[PDB]
Amino acid sequence: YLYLFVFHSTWVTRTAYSSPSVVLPSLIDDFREAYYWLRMNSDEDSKVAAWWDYGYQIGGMADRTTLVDNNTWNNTHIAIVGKAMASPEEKSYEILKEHDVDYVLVIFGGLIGFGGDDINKFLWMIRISEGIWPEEIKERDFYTAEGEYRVDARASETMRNSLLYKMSYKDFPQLFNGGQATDRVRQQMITPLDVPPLDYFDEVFTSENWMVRIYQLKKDDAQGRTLRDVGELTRSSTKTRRSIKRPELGLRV
Amino acid sequence: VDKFGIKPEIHHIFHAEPKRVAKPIAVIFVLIIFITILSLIVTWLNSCAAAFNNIPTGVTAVYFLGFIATIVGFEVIFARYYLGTSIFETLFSSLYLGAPGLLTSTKFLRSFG
Amino acid sequence: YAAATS
Amino acid sequence: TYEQLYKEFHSSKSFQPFIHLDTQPKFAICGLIVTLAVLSSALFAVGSKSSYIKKLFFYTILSVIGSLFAGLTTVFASNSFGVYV
Amino acid sequence: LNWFDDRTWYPLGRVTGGTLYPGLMTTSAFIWHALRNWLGLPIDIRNVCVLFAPLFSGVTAWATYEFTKEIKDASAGLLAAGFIAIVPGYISRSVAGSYDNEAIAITLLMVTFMFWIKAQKTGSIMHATCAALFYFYMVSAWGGYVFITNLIPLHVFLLILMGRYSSKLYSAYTTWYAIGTVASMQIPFVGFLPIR
Amino acid sequence: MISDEQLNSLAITFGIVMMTLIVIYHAVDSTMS
Amino acid sequence: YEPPATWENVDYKRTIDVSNAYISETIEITIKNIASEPATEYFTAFESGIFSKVSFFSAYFTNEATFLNSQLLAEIRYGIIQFPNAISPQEEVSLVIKSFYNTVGIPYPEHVGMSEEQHLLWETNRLPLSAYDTKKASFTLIGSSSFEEYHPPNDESLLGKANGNSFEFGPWEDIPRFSSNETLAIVYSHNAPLNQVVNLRRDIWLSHWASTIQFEEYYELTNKAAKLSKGFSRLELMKQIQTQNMRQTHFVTVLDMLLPEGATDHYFTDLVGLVSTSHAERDHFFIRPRFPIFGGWNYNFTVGWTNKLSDFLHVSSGSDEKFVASIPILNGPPDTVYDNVELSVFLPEGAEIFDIDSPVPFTNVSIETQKSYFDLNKGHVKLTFSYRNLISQVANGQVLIKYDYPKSSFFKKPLSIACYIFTALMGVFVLKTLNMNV
Amino acid sequence: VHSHADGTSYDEEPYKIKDKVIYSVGFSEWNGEEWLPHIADDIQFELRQVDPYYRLTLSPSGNDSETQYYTTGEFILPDRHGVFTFLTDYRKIGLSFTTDKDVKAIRHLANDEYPRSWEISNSWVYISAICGVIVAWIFFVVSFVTTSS
Amino acid sequence: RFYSLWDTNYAKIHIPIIASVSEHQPVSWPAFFFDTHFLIWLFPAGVFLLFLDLKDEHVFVIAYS
Ligand SMILES: *[C@@H]1O[C@H](CO)[C@@H](O[C@@H]2O[C@H](CO)[C@@H](O[C@@H]3O[C@H](CO[C@H]4O[C@H](CO)[C@@H](O)[C@H](O)[C@@H]4O)[C@@H](O)[C@H](O[C@H]4O[C@H](CO)[C@@H](O)[C@H](O)[C@@H]4O[C@H]4O[C@H](CO)[C@@H](O)[C@H](O)[C@@H]4O[C@H]4O[C@H](CO)[C@@H](O)[C@H](O)[C@@H]4O)[C@@H]3O)[C@H](O)[C@H]2NC(C)=O)[C@H](O)[C@H]1NC(C)=O
Ligand SMILES: CCCCC/C=C/C/C=C\CCCCCCCC(=O)O[C@H](COC(=O)CCCCCCCCCCCCCCC)COP(=O)([O-])OCC[N+](C)(C)C
Ligand SMILES: CCCCC/C=C\C/C=C\CCCCCCCC(=O)O[C@H](COC(=O)CCCCCCCCCCCCCCC)COP(=O)([O-])OCC[N+](C)(C)C
Ligand SMILES: CCCCC/C=C\C/C=C\CCCCCCCC(=O)O[C@H](COC(=O)CCCCCCCCCCCCCCC)COP(=O)([O-])OCC[N+](C)(C)C
Ligand SMILES: CCCCC/C=C\C/C=C\CCCCCCCC(=O)O[C@H](COC(=O)CCCCCCCCCCCCCCC)COP(=O)([O-])OCC[N+](C)(C)C
Ligand SMILES: *C(=O)c1ccc(-c2c3ccc(=[N+](C)C)cc-3oc3cc(N(C)C)ccc23)c(C(=O)[O-])c1
Ligand SMILES: *[C@@H]1O[C@H](CO)[C@@H](O[C@@H]2O[C@H](CO)[C@@H](O)[C@H](O)[C@H]2NC(C)=O)[C@H](O)[C@H]1NC(C)=O
Ligand SMILES: *[C@@H]1O[C@H](CO)[C@@H](O[C@@H]2O[C@H](CO)[C@@H](O)[C@H](O)[C@H]2NC(C)=O)[C@H](O)[C@H]1NC(C)=O
Ligand SMILES: *[C@@H]1O[C@H](CO)[C@@H](O)[C@H](O)[C@H]1NC(C)=O
Ligand SMILES: [Mn+2]
Repeated sequence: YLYLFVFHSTWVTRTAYSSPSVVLPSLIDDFREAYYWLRMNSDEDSKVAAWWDYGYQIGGMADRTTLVDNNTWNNTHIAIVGKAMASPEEKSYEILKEHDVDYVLVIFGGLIGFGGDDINKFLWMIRISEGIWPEEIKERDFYTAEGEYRVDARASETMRNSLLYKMSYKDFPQLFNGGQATDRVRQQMITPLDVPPLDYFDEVFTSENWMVRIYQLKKDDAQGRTLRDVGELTRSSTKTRRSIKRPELGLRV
Repeated sequence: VDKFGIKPEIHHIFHAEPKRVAKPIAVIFVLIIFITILSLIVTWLNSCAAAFNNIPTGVTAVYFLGFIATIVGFEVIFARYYLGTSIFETLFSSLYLGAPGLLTSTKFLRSFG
Repeated sequence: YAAATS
Repeated sequence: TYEQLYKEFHSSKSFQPFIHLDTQPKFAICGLIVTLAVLSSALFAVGSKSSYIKKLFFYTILSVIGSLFAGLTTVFASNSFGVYV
Repeated sequence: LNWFDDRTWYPLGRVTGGTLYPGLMTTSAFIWHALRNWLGLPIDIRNVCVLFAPLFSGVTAWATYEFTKEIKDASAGLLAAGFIAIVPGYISRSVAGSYDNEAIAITLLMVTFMFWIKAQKTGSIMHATCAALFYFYMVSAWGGYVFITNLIPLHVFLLILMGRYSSKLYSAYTTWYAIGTVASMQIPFVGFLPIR
Repeated sequence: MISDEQLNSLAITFGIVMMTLIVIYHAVDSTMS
Repeated sequence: YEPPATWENVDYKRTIDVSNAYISETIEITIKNIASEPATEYFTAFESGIFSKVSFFSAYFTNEATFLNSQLLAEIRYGIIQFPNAISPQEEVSLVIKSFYNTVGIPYPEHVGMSEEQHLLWETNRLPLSAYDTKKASFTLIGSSSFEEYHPPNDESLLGKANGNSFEFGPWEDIPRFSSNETLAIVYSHNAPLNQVVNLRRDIWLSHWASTIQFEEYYELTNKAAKLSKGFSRLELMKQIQTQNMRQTHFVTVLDMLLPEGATDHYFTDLVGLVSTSHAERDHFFIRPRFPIFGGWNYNFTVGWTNKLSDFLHVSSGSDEKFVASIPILNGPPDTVYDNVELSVFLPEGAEIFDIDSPVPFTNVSIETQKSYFDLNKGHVKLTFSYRNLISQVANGQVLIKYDYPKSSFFKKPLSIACYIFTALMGVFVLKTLNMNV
Repeated sequence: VHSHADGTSYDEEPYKIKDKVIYSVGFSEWNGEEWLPHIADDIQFELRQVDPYYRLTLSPSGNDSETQYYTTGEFILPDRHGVFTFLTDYRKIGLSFTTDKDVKAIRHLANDEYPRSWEISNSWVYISAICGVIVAWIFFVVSFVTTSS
Repeated sequence: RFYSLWDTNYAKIHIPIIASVSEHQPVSWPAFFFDTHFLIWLFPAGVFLLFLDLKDEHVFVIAYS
């Protein structure tokens, strides 16, 4: 039994407890690749807004300021980030801008099949924000009308319009040829029309296996109009305006 | 009429420094403590008998002085620490004093007992 | 097992 | 002068190693043994309880030999593990 | 010890002085300084941080050897040390690369327990002081020191109820409590928690 | 450097050597005491 | 400071080549001696900005194969050429002057898409800038597929014709000296990454005990090509790669370093860890950065390898304990421009440097000592050469060092380790025979 | 520019809670011919974390030839520590908008920057107790090894 | 967290961040084998054997266990 103990212990140590975390064995080096890009091609004072789980790693490898870390002394702050990721892009933009955030980082495992992606941690963010602000983020709206957590063509309108969803599935269907892509952690089909355009954020980096995706807040319009209007202008195909009708705008101060 | 007009001034409101007692009361209590120490030191030498009979004599006296010098000298170190010197200086001074003191104190205690 | 969300 | 130094370099013989790197690992596995033996004897020379002077004599000579062997072993082992000295 | 990092929790910041346990870092820094200044080999700080846990695994094995040697014999101590060296349960949180608090913490725990048992059965002030100093080291290293703070009293309490009170017990416990408690209120994180 | 398989062999070799030596210690200690 | 001694340029032919990540110039001048007194020197003229970054300056005789003495004299700044023999009062001499500069043109449209080819804009003087009157001239731009001019002047004479890939500017036949009132801006095509190394740090460690010379280079690299318009899209990059877009590109995906023969123990890491995409072939070390370096991106990495000391260290004949070492100056990618180089040769503790030589001029030499893994006495001798503008293939020189390493100093390393172990053992002895029992 | 009240900079001494600092900034106008000094009384300065902790009206103090300088007099930094922004946002209608920002870190108080024990009277009492105990312990040890039983 | 060790359902009710981290969850029987093979059956025995011969050291070990 003692010799069996030696053998069992060595096998257990080799198989399960000796795996590194920064590099998934295949090597998949997406984490370090994205963090190094952030370290080399971003301003030294820039701030990165991601989930708490990946705070320490960023500070160690990206060497950039972080809103939240693995140590969780303040829970309202983490709730703020969770609200910033479970709400429509306008609200997210306003909240993140109010905290001088430059970049947003998301983890996506749809291609490889990571399983530790943000979409497999979204229901927790919605919970934590729900605690602080019970009237704005409601967990019962990220489900279908039947109670199902779907990321398919049968997702809730609130799901499809959240920041995390629209920022993780961007340009995904156009990857898999034919005009329809297939996820590999949730096993559902995403079509090019299931993903609305992002009008407040730019993509600046996407790792090689599409595991880390880094977006950058775009500066507000010089003309002082909502970025959704700039978008709906740059998209809507040129056509004659409907008519000239007196605008309902109120009273000028 | 948002962010178009001069804005009201804001001024931070600070807390209060905790109240320290008036020096007369502290002086009275310091005197009480000093009197207590003196009363102890005299109770030993008077009502109680601290005989001081067996003062060491011969070569053992040298070890006795070495022992007393380690005993007072560690306290001198700790006072030199309370008054500003660094932990590293207080950690090297202790080593220097301790090694010959660890030899001479053990020797006194071995001889006398 | 690590300090991360499940 | 670049010309003079260059001519001296080219018309000269190349470096020859004292002990080739390939053979140095074996020397380490031999030197370790010798040090282990001598040092162990030295460690077993502080219990002899024969004579303080005899203990000092034995310990000192054995320690000297062991120290020289250990220094050589350290150099050979360092070189053999890829940390060149 | 007086470090405010402005690169974490950006609006608020973090005062690391009173939100961090300073003993793993201090031990690593001491090993680094010792290797480069005295022994003469200047290894990197990443390498010391990586190979910190493998180094203290042997210390934990020796501590287990002594602790078991205090309960039965030296043979049982050798068996215990052999078991703890390769046991997957300990290995899980102490593989080369793992640099959390547990790496050194579970070593100090066994050392503290060794001294406590040596102090309780013998009845000596010196071993109780050694236990108190290592308990301080654990307080400064990990946040699960509270286990010791509630296990050493419990043992003593049971010994009172089974009728096995002696003077060795008074001496050992009072000396451990006094020195350990006054010394564990010096870590800024702990503060005045021991009394309130 | 040393390969993974060789590391596995070294780990198991050290473990077996350790266990046998401990068993020998126990046997001698029990018989002689 | 117009040069007093005078010459006359009978023919001044200038050819500027733009096919690399730098500018190479070749001026073929025939000079006559205006002055009756025999003249021995010639002064060439550079502007201020161009003289600030000129990497290689050379001059030679058209007929002969020898290199005339040529220096840079330190606001038309000058360089001085020195003729081997005194030139007669009236006589003609033909020289070919060759210069390599550290400047390339800026992209004319600063932002281009991943696929589009890049066009670069270069600004220079069209008319010969000289300190001596010129009776004929030409200027020919070679090395790019397309040459066009930005803001061409009205005059027909100041215009360029295209023969093959060249852009000839036509033979002028009367040029005043010191006349630089004309500016030429030319846009040329380019489809290559403009690799700039901001700083390079080279460490070369010599070890006598193990006959191995180890090289470790830290690169700070940046691509100077056109920035990516509309941002970086992984989708576009993958679509390019899958369709076998094997044409030319202006972003860096793989770097092919050329190492000395027989190299072993290759490694390629960066500040975050060991990169795995690094194929070592025969004397070539292919390296793939983590992320493709597009226009304006920074990548800092470290490469390293090991060689044999017998290939670089030679022993002097008169004394067995004096050594001469010749060390290469650059072992980098094929086409690259360096802006600062700090070459540090580490020598064993005993060595005492005796003579030093560098083929290219340096900006600073310093000798100090830096400790190492078993340095228990003082440390390795560190000799550092600082250089400024160096080009990948022009700068092929070898630093020569002569040092004295006595046999007494070879054996001292074991002895020092032995003295440490001996003192530790004596300390154990004292600690073991000193009773402290009360 | 912002500095300590005594002229010390931020690099020589990083800011600490409840410190006294001065903020100054200058302005200039373009009549279309020459830059001149801009005399305005509406300019304000804000020290913000995410919401204004200090809003102070800047006062004219010191004119150059082409510029006029404004200053907030010495003010004490908050007792709250963190990363605070020093902001001057001039946004008047008809005029050009000018924004100046500067994120600085306001540290907490270190361990050695608290008042020492000999300066608090309550501490006087407790120090007296500690000294009396150390002195009595020394006397005790000398007497325990001297006096025969 | 110490209260949570007695009121097992407490975490989810109030603190929602403690119940998201995988580290603070119960363990199924297989894990007490995967980690201490052979020792796990032999430990409950050693506790009984130390209980038949109570000493102060043994009282310690028993409480710990
Ligand atoms: C964890 O993270 C979270 C989020 O990241 C951190 O939480 C944030 O903490 C902030 C400060 O601690 C807090 O901001 C305060 O909120 C107060 C309440 O806001 C709500 O109510 C008000 C109406 O009362 C609404 O307007 C508002 O929209 C909210 O609904 C505000 O009252 C605070 O305002 C005061 O402070 C700010 C900042 O200094 C001033 O700009 C403002 O003018 C107010 O100033 C008064 O008080 C200060 C002292 O605080 C005085 O210096 C000043 O002169 C003013 O004093 C007058 O008024 C007071 C009474 O207020 C009176 O006594 C005095 O005599 C004067 O008359 C401020 O806005 C954030 O809201 C909060 N965020 C969230 C999401 O919770 C949390 O700190 C982190 N945890 C940590 C760090 O441990
Ligand atoms: C205060 C006294 C402390 C007590 C110690 C006793 C005194 C004697 C001193 C040391 C003797 C041996 C020390 C050598 C260990 C360094 C190896 C290293 O660090 O190797 C690391 C990685 O290892 C390896 O490759 C193999 C790992 C094997 C290590 C062996 C472990 C035995 C010792 C364990 C604990 C050692 C304690 C030291 C650190 C806490 C270097 O990897 P790298 O990426 O940096 O370079 C790699 C080389 N490129 C540049 C080409 C990339
Ligand atoms: C026979 C006689 C022997 C005497 C007894 C010896 C040992 C008793 C042990 C208990 C010590 C209690 C507290 C000590 C405070 C030391 C820190 C310090 O010193 O930091 C202090 C304050 O920081 C702290 O609170 C820090 C909290 C403590 C952190 C300790 C580090 C943790 C590591 C533990 C083990 C380290 C081992 C390393 C390698 C093995 C500043 O010091 P300073 O340089 O400003 O000093 C100037 C002198 N002022 C005091 C007048 C200004
Ligand atoms: C007291 C009893 C000690 C017993 C030790 C027993 C066994 C040790 C077994 C294995 C440890 C070495 C295995 C890993 C080898 C590669 C490490 C590596 O590659 O890392 C090294 C640094 O690491 C080390 O210094 C390893 C130290 C090796 C020590 C070897 C053991 C013999 C000496 C024992 C202690 C004697 C102390 C005497 C003091 C007077 C990476 O250096 P670098 O990145 O600068 O690359 C070099 C690039 N230049 C050179 C261009 C800068
Ligand atoms: C209480 C004491 C502690 C007991 C033991 C503790 C820890 C040891 C357990 C496990 C260590 C795992 C080994 C991993 C090392 C990876 C590197 C490697 O395996 O290097 C192997 C080399 O190996 C060997 O030839 C072994 C050398 C034989 C050494 C003789 C015994 C060692 C003596 C050490 C202490 C001597 C000091 C004496 C006085 C203080 C391959 O390296 P490479 O091909 O890259 O060489 C680079 C290429 N050239 C060859 C050109 C350089
Ligand atoms: C903590 O939550 C946790 C620790 C370990 C494991 C685990 C593995 C994780 C990563 C692995 N690699 C990427 C190599 C392999 C793992 O192997 C395991 C095997 C078992 N067995 C045999 C029952 C159990 C756990 C691991 C996990 C995990 O992913 O399950 C989680
Ligand atoms: C990687 O190398 C680049 C190139 O030298 C470094 O860039 C310089 O960084 C300093 C400080 O950030 C700036 O002042 C210089 O202007 C930068 N130079 C260029 C050309 O951009 C960069 O700092 C290095 N990065 C790391 C992490 O070491
Ligand atoms: C050349 O030598 C060195 C190159 O590093 C420089 O002088 C030293 O620079 C270091 C850099 O920190 C300083 O610490 C030293 O004080 C300088 N002097 C010495 C003697 O080391 C400098 O660039 C040049 N020195 C010259 C030309 O004298
Ligand atoms: C500054 O002083 C006043 C304005 O306050 C006025 O005389 C003029 O604008 C300036 N004079 C000088 C000498 O700068
Ligand atoms: Mn932890």
